[PDB]
Amino acid sequence: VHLTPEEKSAVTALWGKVNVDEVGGEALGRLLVVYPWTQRFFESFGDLSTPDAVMGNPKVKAHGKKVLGAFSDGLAHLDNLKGTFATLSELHCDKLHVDPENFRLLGNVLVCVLAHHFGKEFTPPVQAAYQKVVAGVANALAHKYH
Amino acid sequence: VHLTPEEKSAVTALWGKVNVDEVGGEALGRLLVVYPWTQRFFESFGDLSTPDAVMGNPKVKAHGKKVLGAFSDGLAHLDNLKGTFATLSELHCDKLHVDPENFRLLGNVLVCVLAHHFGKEFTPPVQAAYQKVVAGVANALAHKYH
Amino acid sequence: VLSPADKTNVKAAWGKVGAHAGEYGAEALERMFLSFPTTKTYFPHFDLSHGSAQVKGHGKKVADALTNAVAHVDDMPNALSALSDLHAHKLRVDPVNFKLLSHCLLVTLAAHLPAEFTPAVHASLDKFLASVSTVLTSKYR
Amino acid sequence: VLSPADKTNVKAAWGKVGAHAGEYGAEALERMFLSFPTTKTYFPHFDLSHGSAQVKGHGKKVADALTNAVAHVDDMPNALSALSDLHAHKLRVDPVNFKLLSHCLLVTLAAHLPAEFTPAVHASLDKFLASVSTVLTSKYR
Ligand code: HEM
Ligand code: HEM
Ligand code: HEM
Ligand code: HEM
Ligand SMILES: *[C@@H]1CC(=O)N(CCC(=O)NC)C1=O
Ligand SMILES: *[C@H]1CC(=O)N(CCC(=O)NC)C1=O
Repeated sequence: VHLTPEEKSAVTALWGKVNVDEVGGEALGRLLVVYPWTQRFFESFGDLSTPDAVMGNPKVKAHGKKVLGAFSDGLAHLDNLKGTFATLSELHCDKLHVDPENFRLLGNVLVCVLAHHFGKEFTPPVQAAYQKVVAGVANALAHKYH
Repeated sequence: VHLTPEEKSAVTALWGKVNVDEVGGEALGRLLVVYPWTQRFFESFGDLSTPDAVMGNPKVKAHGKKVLGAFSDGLAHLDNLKGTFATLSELHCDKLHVDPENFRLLGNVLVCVLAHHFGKEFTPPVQAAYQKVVAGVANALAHKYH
Repeated sequence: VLSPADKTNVKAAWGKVGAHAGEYGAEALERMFLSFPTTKTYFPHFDLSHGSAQVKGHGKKVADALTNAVAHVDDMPNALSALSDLHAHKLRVDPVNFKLLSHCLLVTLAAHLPAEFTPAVHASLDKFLASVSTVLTSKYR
Repeated sequence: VLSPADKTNVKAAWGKVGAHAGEYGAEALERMFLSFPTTKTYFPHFDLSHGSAQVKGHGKKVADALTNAVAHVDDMPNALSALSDLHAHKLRVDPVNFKLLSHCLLVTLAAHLPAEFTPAVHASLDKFLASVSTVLTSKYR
């Protein structure tokens, strides 16, 4: 995907502010609460019995750091998203059997998390730049599905 | 797109039996009837107010032949759909502003038309091969939207 | 919420399917599993091979639920109410998969009922199956 | 038909939005037009400039319909029924665009409701907007 210079700058400045220990768990926890069919894939993460249990779940926190790390890797490789998610695409398609529509949903949940945490700073232009990033990530993770 | 060689063979053999003057017209007319928001893009084609009106509309039939011709181009270039559909991708995105979700719908309608035309010959394996093709054509037409 | 028109076409098409409804349900499942293999993981205790007795038996249950939905077309929420709880709460079926099976049901009907599968009837069957899917996903609102 | 929990969560959230609903509807439209430029072709002879008085006028109409639907959650098909014939027949609004606007409404609410936009309230607002979108697309079903 191609961000304007304005857009790359905006994305990077906000991402600098992002808590890499927490925002991924917040996004994954909200996916599980908001779209509860997604819990089918994470039942081995243990207690998903209430929204607070999901958000406090240690496996959700831990795995969220890795999901956010994959987004940070993608932000550093906007030019080459297919290679930055090549085997992750195969993992989701062949081993996990995740429908790629859910990659769009997780991207949109992450956008809602950035809006919640950053408030008025997550301006319409900043959002538009992040929508290109999370679409680019979702398309890269869907590569092995087509 | 990744058809196996057997899937490419199955797709090519059936496509040889496709009536180039009629199937694109059938598929476009069923898109317009089944998903009526799509009529917004064909407001100059004349009366689309009943199924019979759509299926007998000469501009629908004429346009459908061009659409089927583009699928024929995709089937002759299955290892380079991105390049094959680059121009049409720009056209749909810049000048028509068609949401790419509709590319998936038209591909599914075409699959229903092939089933209607070939009966038991359109077996579950043949359909599975054609789903890979229409997903790859839609993906390729979506490229310039990203 | 189907229009008057839509109910007439659905009853006519499903009428001609007749005693084949189970067979067509089983074929639609087979088409789904082959076309969209992500869907196989919902049936881990099944033989999913061509002509599986278990897929034939499951096709009958799907077909019976659709037959019941056609008979209860004006009150589909109540006629499928337990099924929504099963699919959403217990099975956690991804909403996308209802679109996939619906598409595979339309393909099966087009392959077997060329005369009945007119553009009008196709549009009506799509609206009938989306409505069935909206009920089965309704514990996702 | 939202669950009791969802109805209570939506009313709580919408109460906090209060007199700002029109403001947030305009911002959500602005966000949609910039993030998803295909949506602009439904407003071909509108002023879509940042802070457009016209987009404010429209944002009011959208926010008012949502506020009315919050007050009529157990009878939303009836309360929005007007808008559904409009958006289907006259406007031919692509069902995907309802998902785009709904997402931009959630982003707007998140950016303005730091305390209220909890995971459970987010889930309920998503179900609420999806329910609105279903009524407004019902002439396709
Ligand atoms: C779209 C962005 C996504 C990204 C960047 C992503 C990233 C990852 C990564 C990096 C792993 C490997 C974890 C590890 O082995 O340490 C993984 C595993 C996994 N992902 Fe995703 N994923 C995404 C979306 C999804 C979605 C939407 C679902 C399901 C709804 C999903 C389900 C899973 C599951 C079940 C695992 C295995 C976790 C386990 O049991 O250890 N992912 N993903
Ligand atoms: C997914 C496969 C599709 C293919 C292969 C395709 C192909 C084409 C082609 C080849 C043309 C140029 C026709 C010419 O030479 O005059 C065209 C034009 C167009 N396409 Fe598509 N198309 C697809 C999907 C769609 C969809 C889903 C829509 C709308 C819902 C759409 C709307 C149009 C429109 C409005 C034009 C201009 C027609 C005119 O006014 O002459 N296309 N498309
Ligand atoms: C038209 C849509 C559908 C209908 C009418 C339908 C109907 C049914 C019925 C009647 C049952 C059996 C309930 C019982 O005997 O107590 C059932 C079970 C089930 N359905 Fe569906 N269903 C549909 C869509 C789906 C989809 C899309 C999936 C997954 C891709 C799915 C997965 C299942 C599973 C896993 C079972 C349990 C099977 C078992 O272990 O016996 N269904 N469905
Ligand atoms: C929550 C979703 C929505 C709500 C609550 C909503 C509500 C409304 C309302 C109240 C009106 C004005 C009715 C009147 O003029 O008397 C309207 C008009 C309109 N809506 Fe929607 N709408 C929604 C979604 C959409 C979407 C997604 C689109 C397009 C992407 C859209 C496009 C329009 C257009 C183009 C008009 C007419 C404006 C004009 O040309 O005058 N709406 N909507
Ligand atoms: C073709 C049509 C369109 O919208 N675009 C823009 C693609 C984009 O969003 N790039 C950042 C085209 O170039
Ligand atoms: C479906 C999911 C997946 O991983 N792939 C790519 C390679 C593969 O293992 N296919 C048999 C798909 O095509």
